[PDB]
Amino acid sequence: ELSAPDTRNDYNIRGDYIATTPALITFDGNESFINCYEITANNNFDSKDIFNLKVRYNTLKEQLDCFITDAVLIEGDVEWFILFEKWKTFWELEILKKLKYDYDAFKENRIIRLLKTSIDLNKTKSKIRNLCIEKAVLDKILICLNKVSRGIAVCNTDMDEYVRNLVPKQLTVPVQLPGFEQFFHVQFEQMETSHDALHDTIATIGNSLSYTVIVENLSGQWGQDVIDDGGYIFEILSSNEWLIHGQKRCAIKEKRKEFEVHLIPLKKGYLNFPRVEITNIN
Amino acid sequence: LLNMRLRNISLKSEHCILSSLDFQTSKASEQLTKKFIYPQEHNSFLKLNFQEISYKLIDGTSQIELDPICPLKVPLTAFSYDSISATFKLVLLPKSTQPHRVKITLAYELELHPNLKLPVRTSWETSLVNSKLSNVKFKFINSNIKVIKGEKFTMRLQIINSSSSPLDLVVYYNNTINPITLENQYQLHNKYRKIAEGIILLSNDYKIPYFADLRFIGIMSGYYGTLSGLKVLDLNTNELIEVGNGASVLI
Amino acid sequence: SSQVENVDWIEYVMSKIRAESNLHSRDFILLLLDFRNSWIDGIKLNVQFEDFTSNEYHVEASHTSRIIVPIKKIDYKKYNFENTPIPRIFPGRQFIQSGLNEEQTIEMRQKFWCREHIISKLKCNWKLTTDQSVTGSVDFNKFIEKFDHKMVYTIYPGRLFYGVQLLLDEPKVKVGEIINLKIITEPTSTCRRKQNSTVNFLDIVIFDSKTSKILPRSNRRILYNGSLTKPISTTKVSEINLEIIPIEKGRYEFSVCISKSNNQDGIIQFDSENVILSVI
Amino acid sequence: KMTRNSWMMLDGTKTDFHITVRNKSLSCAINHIKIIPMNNIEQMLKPDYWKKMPPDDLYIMEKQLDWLSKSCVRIIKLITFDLELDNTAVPFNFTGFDLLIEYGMSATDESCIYLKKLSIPYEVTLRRTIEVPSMDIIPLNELFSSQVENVDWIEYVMSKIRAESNLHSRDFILLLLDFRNSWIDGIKLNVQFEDFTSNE
Repeated sequence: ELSAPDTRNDYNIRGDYIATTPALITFDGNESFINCYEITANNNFDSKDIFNLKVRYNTLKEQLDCFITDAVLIEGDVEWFILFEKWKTFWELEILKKLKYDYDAFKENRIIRLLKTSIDLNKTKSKIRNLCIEKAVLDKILICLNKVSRGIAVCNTDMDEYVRNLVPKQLTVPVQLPGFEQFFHVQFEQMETSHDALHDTIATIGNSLSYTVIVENLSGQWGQDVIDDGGYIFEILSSNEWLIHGQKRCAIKEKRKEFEVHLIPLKKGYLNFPRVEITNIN
Repeated sequence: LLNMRLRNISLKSEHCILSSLDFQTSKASEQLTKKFIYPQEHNSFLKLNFQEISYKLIDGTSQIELDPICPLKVPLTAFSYDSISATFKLVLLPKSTQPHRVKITLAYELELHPNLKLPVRTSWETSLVNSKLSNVKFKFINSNIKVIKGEKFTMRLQIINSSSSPLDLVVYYNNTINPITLENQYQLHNKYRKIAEGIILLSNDYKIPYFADLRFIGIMSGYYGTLSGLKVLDLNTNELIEVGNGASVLI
Repeated sequence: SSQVENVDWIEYVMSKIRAESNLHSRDFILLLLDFRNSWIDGIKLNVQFEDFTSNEYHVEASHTSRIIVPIKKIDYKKYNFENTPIPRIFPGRQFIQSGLNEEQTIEMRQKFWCREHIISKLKCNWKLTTDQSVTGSVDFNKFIEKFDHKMVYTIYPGRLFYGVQLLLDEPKVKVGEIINLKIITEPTSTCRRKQNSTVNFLDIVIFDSKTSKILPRSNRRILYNGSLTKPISTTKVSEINLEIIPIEKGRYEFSVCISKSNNQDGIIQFDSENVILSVI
Repeated sequence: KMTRNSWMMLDGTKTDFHITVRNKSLSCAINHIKIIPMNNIEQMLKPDYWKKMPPDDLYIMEKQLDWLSKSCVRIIKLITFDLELDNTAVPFNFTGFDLLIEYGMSATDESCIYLKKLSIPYEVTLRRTIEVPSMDIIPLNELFSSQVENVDWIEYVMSKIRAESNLHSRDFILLLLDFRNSWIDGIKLNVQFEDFTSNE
């Protein structure tokens, strides 16, 4: 969840992620997880506030161990009543050296242990005061998890509100540029070929320096290329801009710059300091 | 020298090679002159670039550009007017004399006589597919960019060869998927699944005997540039000859 | 679109996409077959399927004319195509061992039974030009030689590993509508095959309407809340879901792709539903 | 180098310019629009055949081979110019016709006949579409009874034996001619005499 700031300054959000049913991920970063949020605007359009987020993460080695301590060993009202009743700290010392192999936890299996040993663990269980039935259930559970597999069953049944949720937080604060303006160009396809049927990109950029430049590029086409060299009159408004070309080319190079950030400063009348140019085929 | 410039000539195989020299009064003299003018309280100069035309050859003719040139006078601008030039048949590179003039109306309306007219060599700096076995060449008489809806259309192919064995070619369009990184793994498939599903050839296995009107209808729409399914083949010494030419928009 | 109703096989699937709107498009297939006459006369060639009426064709002396006959698919949960295979004309006989693998027997049963299904409703009719009396028909039993693996995919959808459908509600979306996409997955009659993998992985891929291969970080484009892997259950239905917040372009297509693991080239089904939405 | 045509009156607009050297790329001031080739061939070929109706010993049959090309010329007035519209207009061509050429005249003058020559090679073959290799003539003598008006050539001589009864029967003859096509396509073949309309 994304947090509106403590000023409660009417920054509206539209999207938010509550994975109630999909309590399921894997984050080796070759695959990409992306979360996006649609912040809206208030009555006033400002720059800096505080933003935090409630990442309610967990660990897979908590989840599969809470499955293994409640289904594969102690799923009865007798064994968890008398056999592993008060010796649970020995189980919580036995669990944290298990090293379950997670490379096949999401490829046709789950809870398949790696190549540890069990004779030293059995000798440690014998050297304490463990009973024969409790050692029978524990040796049966470790014998089953010597080589095992699982489906996606009990993905939340074996952790249905029986787990901690280490709710982290961070601070993102809506970074902004230097100069704010608004242009509007005017395209005219004086094409050397017939038409390339180009596909649009109505850009809206920003620039953060002083005595600077805010360049732009035209649309990208896919027909017989290096052509449709358009005609353009600038018609920039509410500023004192610069120029790069009149009647430029939509070829392999475009280079339609506008170095307007060397002058004509203004206020931060938007959420940041931007410029949204928009050409039109006329 | 103040107005830095470059000569860009672009070469196309539609017998055209356009020329658009770009000009930009860059920072090198600007950093001195616009601090002398800043001491004289000026930072918006206006050198009235209004007179410019090109020259072709010894017959120094003002060639008609594709774009216009009005009175252009402002500060820190940059301009590149596009001019249509006829492409030569060979490497006969017409050297050119780029002529321009800007009357530098400085601060306190002070005009200064200057021009940018010099000459150089205007080199560009750089349908049919031939066979592999015979003297046969393939071209399409109808224009390779054409408009149609999802309905029927007529398409016409040139076969010109040597008349030593002037015969026995076959067409077939081969509407099946070439069976083939994961996003490229679903990009090559989606290329092939619109090659082999888009158009269908309504007379395949067409025996040729020069002229033949090949008979297609297209199902789904897009830009089928180098529509590459169709394969003619020489029945003696079977080589997979391809005609990867032509296009069809279906909107 | 309208006014294309001048071509004989269009108006069948138009006339059942107007009425009976449950029977959708992108599932009607065309079977394409070329006549060729070994005779000096013209033939008039009106083809009937169970209700399709081709117009008055003409084949002169060598000129093939590929008839484009539109049919529907078949439903794998409606017919069983694993029934007693290649039934003998006369009961009894020696009863010798088949001498073939059980899997081979499966594909031989499918490649026979789909063939007789398209035999059983296709009837040509014809008449000569220069006489206009000697009408006739053909039968296609000696004509259709066999099927191969493209054909048994295209008529029979149950040969595929999974069968999905996927709907996006209200395809006119302006800019700011986070809108869930709905996927309904159902494993086919080849749920019996593998069964040692119990999870398979479903990449949802994003295409532009005109151009291709939108990169998955996807700025100024569809933004997605979640991720595009979403593992699915073998032998049970599973309704995956993903929310699309679009930024700015014209139109896009969604499709899925199943891959049996997460390594390279373990990929099994290049599936092709491809719904398009329109964005202002 | 273009390619073949059938017996239709088509046209050609060729792509490449010739040299046509002059001062510069200024306007040529007289550009041809209808080039009209093969309008020399119908005052070659009828003066061929109407001196083939006596036995051939003339100067027009004296080792002439200008029928292989029938090369016309295009004359003009005062650089390179793209090719015009031809309107090739082939309907009366001999079967030995296989090539053409165009010796273009590049004019420029003050008071002078100062010209040049610019020549083009053209190869073209022929679609021998339909042929009538024979005819024969049969007269007739029967007056045909009513309800036979289902056959296209009956009703002409019926319709002028009903009206204009001076124009009798047994003097109308039929000329009988057989088409045969050397082509893969069908042909529809509506014949007109001065008023007779054959069917499709």
